[PDB]
Amino acid sequence: HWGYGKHNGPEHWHKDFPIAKGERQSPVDIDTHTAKYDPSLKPLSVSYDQATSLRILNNGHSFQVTFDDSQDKAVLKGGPLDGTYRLLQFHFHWGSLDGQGSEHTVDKKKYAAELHLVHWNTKYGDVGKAVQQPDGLAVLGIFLKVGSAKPGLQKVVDVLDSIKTEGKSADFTNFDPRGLLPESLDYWTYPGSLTTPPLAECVTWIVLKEPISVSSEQVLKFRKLNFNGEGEPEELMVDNWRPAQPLKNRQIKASFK
Ligand SMILES: NS(=O)(=O)c1ccc(NC(=O)NCCCCO)cc1
Ligand SMILES: NS(=O)(=O)c1ccc(NC(=O)NCCCCO)cc1
Ligand SMILES: [Zn+2]
Repeated sequence: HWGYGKHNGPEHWHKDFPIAKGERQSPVDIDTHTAKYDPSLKPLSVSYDQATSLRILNNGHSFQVTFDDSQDKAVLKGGPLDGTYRLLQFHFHWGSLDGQGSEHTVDKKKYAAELHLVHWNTKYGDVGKAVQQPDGLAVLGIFLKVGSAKPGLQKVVDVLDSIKTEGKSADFTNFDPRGLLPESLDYWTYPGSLTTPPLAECVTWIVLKEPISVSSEQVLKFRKLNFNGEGEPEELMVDNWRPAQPLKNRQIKASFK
């Protein structure tokens, strides 16, 4: 199966997922001088006060925190979006070194990691239907740079020892994802895709301008996870990011000047 190694990495994915070479693939480089300020873009509405986290899971390609998405408990609205999008999960992509790890880039700059808060459009009823629609998902992407610690990330970091290998999960209730946001909600937006197979072209991307800072100790804990399952040769879960894809016939819009 697909992964991030020499023999199963992003350059191989098209053989099983031919949309990898499609017209609206993600991630992309955000060229800040070519993005256009759109004054019609509304501020994002992030409503996470009632979020109910459930589990944290090592899925063999990242780790993810899952939420109860059976009601409008944690929703994203506004911005470029029509309608209400429910938070299903968040996960990260990160590097083996601090100068790489993000999926999106900004003027070709790579960040140490990137957080994806994944939401689905409630008009489609469930996430499986939503992935089949051009406006089915909204992913809020947040860059991580290495510097001061992020207090709201620490509860995640401290449980990673319990989900070291693929398939492991743990209870992860009462986690507040608002602790992962930066101060500003200024964003870029463009139509794109999932950045892992099946690479479905169903995502409105909303990428925040302001990165969050995490400490070296926090990102080191990401890098101690394993791609492999327990009892298999150990391969550290690092560099689980897809590189920037061709922008093709798309314009990136900015909510700010
Ligand atoms: N989805 S993908 O990136 O196009 C892909 C799928 C299967 C493979 N298969 C593979 O490498 N098989 C050899 C390993 C089997 C022994 O455990 C590689 C890449
Ligand atoms: N890295 S990313 O672009 O934020 C991303 C987000 C969701 C997913 N997949 C997802 O939500 N799947 C829901 C199950 C699909 C049902 O067939 C894959 C990649
Ligand atoms: Zn992702």
